Amino acid sequence: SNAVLEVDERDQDDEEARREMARILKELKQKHPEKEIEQLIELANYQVLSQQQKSRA
Repeated sequence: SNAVLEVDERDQDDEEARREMARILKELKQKHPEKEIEQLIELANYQVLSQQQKSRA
């Protein structure tokens, strides 16, 4: 028998996380030329923090 099992654990990668942050920053900088560097770092960190969310380390 093989038996099917499911895990409730998630893994994080440096290549997938770096490509995701580079896609949101390149799309807001090329589309929104009237936005400053302060508004780009505040909306980028607030979007990845609200989607993943951290309570305990």
